[PDB]
Amino acid sequence: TRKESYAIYVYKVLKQVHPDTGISSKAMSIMNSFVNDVFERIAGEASRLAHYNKRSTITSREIQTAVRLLLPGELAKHAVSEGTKAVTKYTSA
Amino acid sequence: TRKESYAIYVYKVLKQVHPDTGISSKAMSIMNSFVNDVFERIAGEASRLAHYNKRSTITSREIQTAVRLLLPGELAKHAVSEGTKAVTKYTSA
Amino acid sequence: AKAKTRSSRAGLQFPVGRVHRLLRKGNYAERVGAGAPVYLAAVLEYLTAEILELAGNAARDNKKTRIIPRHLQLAVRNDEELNKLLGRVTIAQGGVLPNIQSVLLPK
Amino acid sequence: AGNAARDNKKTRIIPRHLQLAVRNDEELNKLLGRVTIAQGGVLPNIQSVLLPK
Amino acid sequence: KVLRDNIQGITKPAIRRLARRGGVKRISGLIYEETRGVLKVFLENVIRDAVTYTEHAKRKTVTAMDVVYALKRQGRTLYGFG
Amino acid sequence: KVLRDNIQGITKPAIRRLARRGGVKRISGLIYEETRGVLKVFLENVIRDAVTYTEHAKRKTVTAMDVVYALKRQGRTLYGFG
Amino acid sequence: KPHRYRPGTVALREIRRYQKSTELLIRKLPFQRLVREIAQDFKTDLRFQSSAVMALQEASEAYLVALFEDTNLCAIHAKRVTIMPKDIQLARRIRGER
Amino acid sequence: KPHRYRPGTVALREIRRYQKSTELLIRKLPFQRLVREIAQDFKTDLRFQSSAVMALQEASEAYLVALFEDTNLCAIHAKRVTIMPKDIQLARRIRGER
DNA sequence: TCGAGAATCCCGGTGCCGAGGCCGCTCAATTGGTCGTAGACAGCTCTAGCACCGCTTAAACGCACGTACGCGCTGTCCCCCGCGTTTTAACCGCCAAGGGGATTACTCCCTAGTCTCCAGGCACGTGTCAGATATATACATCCGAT
DNA sequence: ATCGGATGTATATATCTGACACGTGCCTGGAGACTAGGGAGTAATCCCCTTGGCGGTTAAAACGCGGGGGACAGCGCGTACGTGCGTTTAAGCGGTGCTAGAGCTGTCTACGACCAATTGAGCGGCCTCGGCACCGGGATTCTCGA
Repeated sequence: TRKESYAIYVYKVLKQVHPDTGISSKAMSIMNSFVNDVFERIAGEASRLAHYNKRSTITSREIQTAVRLLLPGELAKHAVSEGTKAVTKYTSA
Repeated sequence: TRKESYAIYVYKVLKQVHPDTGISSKAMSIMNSFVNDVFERIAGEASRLAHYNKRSTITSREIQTAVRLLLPGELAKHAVSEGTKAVTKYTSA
Repeated sequence: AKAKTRSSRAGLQFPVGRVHRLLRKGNYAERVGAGAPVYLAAVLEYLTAEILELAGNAARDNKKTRIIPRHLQLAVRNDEELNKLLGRVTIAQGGVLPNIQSVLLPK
Repeated sequence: AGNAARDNKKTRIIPRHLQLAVRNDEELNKLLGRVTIAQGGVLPNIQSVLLPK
Repeated sequence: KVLRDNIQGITKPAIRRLARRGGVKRISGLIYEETRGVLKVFLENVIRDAVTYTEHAKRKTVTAMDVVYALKRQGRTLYGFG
Repeated sequence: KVLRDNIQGITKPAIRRLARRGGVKRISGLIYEETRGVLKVFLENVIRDAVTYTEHAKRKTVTAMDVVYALKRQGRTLYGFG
Repeated sequence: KPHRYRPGTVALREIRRYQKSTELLIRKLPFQRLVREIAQDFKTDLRFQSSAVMALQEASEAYLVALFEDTNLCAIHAKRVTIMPKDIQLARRIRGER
Repeated sequence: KPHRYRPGTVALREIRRYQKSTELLIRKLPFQRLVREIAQDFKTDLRFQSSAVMALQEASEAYLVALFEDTNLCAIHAKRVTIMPKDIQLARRIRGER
């Protein structure tokens, strides 16, 4: 059964931050579960706020607002800046 | 702008239980908000379960299961009975 | 073309059609069980009946025809099952149920 | 996690390192204090009156 | 119109009234300001989150449904306001 | 094969081991069984809810993802099991 | 000769009537000014619903009496009738507020 | 002459090494038997994943050490090094477990 | 308090399997049209908020003061820590059976989607009594002398 | 332990009323009827995880066993806190008035939806080998009696 995960991108960004490091597959699964958790969190919050806004379209403004609702302080600030830079890069082409 | 509610229905069931006892609008809107909240509770739970079942359809079995998840013991039991009654009364239509 | 609402078809009060439209617009599942609105609305009818009944109990316990939110707080705090159901829930104009601890009384 | 593991002179990073880092970052902890961690254990926390004399 | 120091606008009689409602007999002074702080801290979140809603609401006035959804997200939901 | 009394199968040495992990020095006896009870009560929920999942799962074996979604619904989510 | 009730007694009756009463115990305007002061910290010149701020104050006071309640309980476990700040702090600690 | 460390000291080192260690402190089979005993109460003859029951025991023990931890803390507020059942009960009380 | 002793830290060496890397092998991601539509936006209201200001007053702050719980200290009991011994069953490793879990392939029942019509719901007026409020009263209960 | 006095509180009464029950005309969501697809349901197949047992081990649990350590009870005092009474103070009513901004309608348009054609990013599966786990042994450091 074709099962999808992210541990490959985990290894990728690890090498991006720590090239000389290994991981326990256990820890990889833990991190992936964490990925899923934050994803469902942000998605549910975005859908809920759009419902409050009666919006049927979830866009990057919703993304940023919901992250700010979720992440604290500089975590949220850096995340907002990063998402902004990335969507700017993608929209540049 | 038409704003839907259930004050009619809550008053109906009030009379059905207490034809004598009155009702305040404050507590009325309290009832309305409460039932909205619990309906969203059951909706989210059943949708979550069906997503776990990966079943795009939401049926009554889901409702029974999820309210059993929701209600503290005997309530649910009592609850499900009338619910069954309902669908029986509606399946016997 | 004889008309009969699903609530009457269930002989109940809560609007099966309205709640069905609501859950449809609620974006929870693609298709729905046609009897699920009936079932859920029946459950709502039941629980609402119990809570309003206890509310009216407190009300005429206080010679009060029109029920006050304080009656609601007292009701939801008395029943174990309903309190458990609504423990982390707050109620406007609720107040606190009567509760004095043992050592609070002077000897 | 890499910080913790290298502090422990470890290349392969075990869940214990991650749990320690979790309970070491206050904002991340706040985000994840409601979350449980497999093979997490408890970050070393010693109470004052617990000490001998 | 820059506001300030309304935290001490909370009267110690008010605090002790709330305490008596909570069923408290004897209280110390050190609590009240401490209390106040907590109060502040508590509301410190919600309003911001609330106006955060209003942030996305693109509006200048702040509404109840804001704090409704906040307390909801704060797991302290309230009834009676839509 | 009807089971029973595995609650006392929890050894007092095990309990005190967990306590030492929690950083506890001196303990009384009255705790352990009390402890056990709580333990039971605690698990009292999850398994049921878990098998409730398995209930809707229409299956005879019980899986981890059951307790995963339980602890999730119990607000005590856990990682490392899919 | 002047009469004075024994300590707590008057406060005891106050407790009794406050568990009897249900309305707010905070003056509206000071609370509102505090809220707006807090608001300008995150963004200045923001308006509010009277219903909104009534909700704020009610929900606050609810949380506050709950804190006072369980801190009273803890002080019972502290075997004192006087309250101590540490009781509140550790209560928040158990309330996960630390 | 025989030597005996002063009380707690050995238990203190036990605490230290247990905060050092991370593995389980409960024997597997007894826990599993307990789980199956609990299961047959709701429905008999139900099977389980070893992963599932490992998760059960880990999550339990986590909740349990958390309870032991904050009850230790409360006992600090109780100014005792010995634990009392009331500490656990009231801790659950603050934990909303009552 | 300087040693004895004990639990521990660390070092080297052994052996291992999970971490990882690579390999077939897709289906899910991309690309590109195409279309109906969510909302972006403009442009109107109007109203609820926002502030103004005055008037009354219940309320708040502070004082003095008794006082009584918090706190600090002592001695006791008992009791839980630590260690020693004895018993056991968790574990671990292996085996085995099957029963359920997952899979795929059909098959079609039910729901989404459409269109029609209207009737229950909703905004909106409208008398009107549940109860809010105030007052005098009768009952309950504390506090101090006896 | 009681009685007397003070005080605070539950009651009846009167009326005021403004929420509130009640009824309307009008609206549209709900019902009713019809069509399609395809999610769901069923069934046969495979696998294979689980549940069961069996034997040996010991680390672990049971149990016992002092015994110092603190839980606890009591006991003095004192400072901090209720209280009732002073004081002054903003709180609330209320009513005024402006409008900024919600809050509504009407476009029109960019924007995914969606489908179709294409495929390489990714995933199950297969080696592989090295940090890592274990072990044994030596050296270090805490601790309890001087």
